[PDB]
Amino acid sequence: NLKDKFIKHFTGPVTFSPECSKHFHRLYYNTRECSTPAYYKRCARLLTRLAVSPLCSQ
Amino acid sequence: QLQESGGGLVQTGGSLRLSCTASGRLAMGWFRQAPGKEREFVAAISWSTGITDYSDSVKGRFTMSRDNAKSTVYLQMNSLKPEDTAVYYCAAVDRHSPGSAWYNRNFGSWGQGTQVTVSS
Amino acid sequence: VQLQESGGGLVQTGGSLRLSCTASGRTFSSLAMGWFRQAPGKEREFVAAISWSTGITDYSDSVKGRFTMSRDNAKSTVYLQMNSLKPEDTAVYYCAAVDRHSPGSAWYNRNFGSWGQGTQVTV
Amino acid sequence: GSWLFSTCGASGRHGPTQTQCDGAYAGTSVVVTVGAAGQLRGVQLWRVPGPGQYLISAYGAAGGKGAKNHLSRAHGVFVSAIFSLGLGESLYILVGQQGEDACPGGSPESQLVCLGESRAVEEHARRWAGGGGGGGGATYVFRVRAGELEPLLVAAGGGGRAYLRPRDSPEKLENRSEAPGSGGRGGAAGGGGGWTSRAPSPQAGRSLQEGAEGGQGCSEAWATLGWAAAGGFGGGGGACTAGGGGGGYRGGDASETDNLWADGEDGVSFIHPSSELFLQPLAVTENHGEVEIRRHG
Amino acid sequence: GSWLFSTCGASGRHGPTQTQCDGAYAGTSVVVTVGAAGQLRGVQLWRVPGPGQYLISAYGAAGGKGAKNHLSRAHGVFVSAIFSLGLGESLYILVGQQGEDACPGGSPESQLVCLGESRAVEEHAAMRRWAGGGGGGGGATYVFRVRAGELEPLLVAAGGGGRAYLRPRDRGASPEKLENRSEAPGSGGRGGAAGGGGGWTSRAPSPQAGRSLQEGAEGGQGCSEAWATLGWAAAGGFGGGGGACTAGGGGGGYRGGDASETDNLWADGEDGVSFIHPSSELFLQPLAVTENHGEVEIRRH
Ligand code: NA
Ligand code: NA
Ligand code: NA
Ligand code: NA
Repeated sequence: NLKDKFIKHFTGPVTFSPECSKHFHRLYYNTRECSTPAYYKRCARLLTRLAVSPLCSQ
Repeated sequence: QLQESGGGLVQTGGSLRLSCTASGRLAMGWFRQAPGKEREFVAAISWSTGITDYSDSVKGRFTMSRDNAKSTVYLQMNSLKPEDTAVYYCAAVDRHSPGSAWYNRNFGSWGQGTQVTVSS
Repeated sequence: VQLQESGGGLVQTGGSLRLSCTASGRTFSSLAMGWFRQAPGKEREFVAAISWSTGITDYSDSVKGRFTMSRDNAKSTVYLQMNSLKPEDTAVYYCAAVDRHSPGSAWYNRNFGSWGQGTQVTV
Repeated sequence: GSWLFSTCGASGRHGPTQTQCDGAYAGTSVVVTVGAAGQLRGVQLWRVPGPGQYLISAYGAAGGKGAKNHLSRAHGVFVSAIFSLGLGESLYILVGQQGEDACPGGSPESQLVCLGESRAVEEHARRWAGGGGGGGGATYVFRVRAGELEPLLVAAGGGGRAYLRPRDSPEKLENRSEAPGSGGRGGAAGGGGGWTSRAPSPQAGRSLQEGAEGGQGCSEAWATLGWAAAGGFGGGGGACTAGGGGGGYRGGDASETDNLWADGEDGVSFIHPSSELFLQPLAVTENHGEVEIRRHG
Repeated sequence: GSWLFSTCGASGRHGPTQTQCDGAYAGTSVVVTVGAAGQLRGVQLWRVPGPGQYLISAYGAAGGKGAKNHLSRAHGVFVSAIFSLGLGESLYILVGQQGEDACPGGSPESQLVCLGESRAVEEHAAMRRWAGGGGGGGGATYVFRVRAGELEPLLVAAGGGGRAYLRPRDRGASPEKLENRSEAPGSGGRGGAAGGGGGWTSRAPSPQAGRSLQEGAEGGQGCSEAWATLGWAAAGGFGGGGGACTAGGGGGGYRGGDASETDNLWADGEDGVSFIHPSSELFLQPLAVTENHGEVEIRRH
């Protein structure tokens, strides 16, 4: 929630397709990067890279 | 540590010479704060080169000078107007680049100033 | 660079075979050689290794005591004296220039994926 | 829409030049005038494009790694606030530069410490010293108002790592304009510079009032290893054996005794009390600092 | 628990020593034997603590920045998969190291180029050959083991290409590349003066080319022509990063990233190709994130 507000600030507007829901949930909730405030910049790059992948762009 | 002097009460068209002596220390400047207004730049001069600058409001009427030996700067104010009424303050000044705003190089450090009052 | 195995054959339980492997155009940083075997339906497995200079050897538990590895530096040839043979020793035996990360770690073919025809052993 | 400010490719204790920033910002939305000399050398002057609300995100720089203490850098701090700016406004932006890593060393002898071959500093602990990382510079955003520099945001830099890590810290914030902008404690390892601090030694990070250059490494470490890591532009303290303090509105403390294990502390960040806080301070910066500005609707 | 592997404080084209990793890991769950010399020099040998499922997260290293191309690095790639490991297993871990940045320079002339006042490389281009200013390619991170007498790759996290000296003034990242076929060739990147990355089995055609694991995986050296010009040049990182010249060096990988074959002033090195062994259970696809050196994180799953 506060986490979401940081990551949204660092990532900006991005969208994920339904086919990437499993990928998003795993990245956002089950990585060191997205569960550690000091790494939230890393989280945002990863989320940015997932969103532009072929499977999530749809 | 600055000490400003030379202020007083004059009439429109009058003339005063302000003095400021410093201790320590590239450029010195005069600022002024009128009632109900923010402090604003008036004039600046370089100790070494003697190059000056002035607010548009005082051009042609005020002259800044200095005496390196006496560590003293001066503001010669002629053709004074009511809107020149203010407390006048001396400072060591700097500016980031040509055309940018002059500011007090010793952040927040000001003398007591000298009162200038110009009646109509 | 180039390796060639020979000495394979069909033998009964008990008794011996002597495998050889010659190596042309050595690497001068290739310090060790190794014997591997692949029985049908299983993965290639380590048998034995030896240093060219010192002749110091290393053996898998299945063969310790029955198999001796040796080498002839001048000839650039290595041997595997297989005594007290057993049916489970049947496999294609392969020769390789080998290295290891550190003492005690597993031997690997330093010429990745480069393997000769091997020589067939049947007991 | 968006304006991104960097160090213009500059590293170390000195700030960037006009040439460097012109090269950096070509093809971007950003145009700046870089201070050429004196107090604001290396500060970027940016013209505000019209009145409105601006969300300003400032990121201080990370501190340097130590020669035997390199798991992570102390991250520089992110602070943000919304400023309602008027017509004709200009912002001054000092982007903090990372504190220098002890490794790779800048000399053969200091590089041997980096490979772990030399234990001479520990063994002697004419004083033998070295191996610490410099403090990261803070990132400063300010303006001139009423003849004075007025800080708007300062995003603290990270303290440099000590030479050694042990065999086995909230972000600090100032929000009072009348609060002193003093410097970090220190010694051979330099404390961080603040807004107005006076540097007691060449190793202390300089304050903004002093031109904000990073402190140099301690002379005892130069005498021992022929090199020492410096603080980053924006008031980072120089290394010794202990690490340099991070720059800030107030600078971070460094060890007063060059303790082998004493990381420098981070600087103190600043958010002007006229602004609207956006997100609380958070240590996230891995390398150099930056500033990102966007319109806020 | 969790096991975190790093470069043990090492930077550059050369991997870490036992002493470096001993100090880096003291007091943590990690104990490794570091390859002392030869083919696996700098490679970390880790004894798996008992059979089970392990999620392995590998991060390749970032490329270097160029002297006038420094907005960002090409970030090293993160890949991850779950592996079923048995009793007595040991893993081999090569943590990729960052491609060297062109700046700060390692000589007075190269530091002059970094300050921006020197345009000599550019002027002599577009007119004995003047060169320099590029960033080295980052090393990939390799997780592998010995099986049936062969090195077997499990994960390769690609390194980022180094930046070229320059970038176009009007400039306003490429998709991550994945190999998942065990038979696939691990060849190297194209290049020249600027070195392509090393792959899994590539043979280096020059001193600048990133070395493959079969060659010891060291980073390529900076091009001799830039050494002659500026007295210094940026190297690729341990793990197959290509050396810079004027164009950037290629990133290491299972296959190495391509670098320019003409030392073009604006040609960033391309990133390496990552690898996820198809017998594993993919966790997350390749994603470029790493800003500096690579790393590996292992946890039970
Ligand atoms: Na690390
Ligand atoms: Na070096
Ligand atoms: Na190095
Ligand atoms: Na070299």
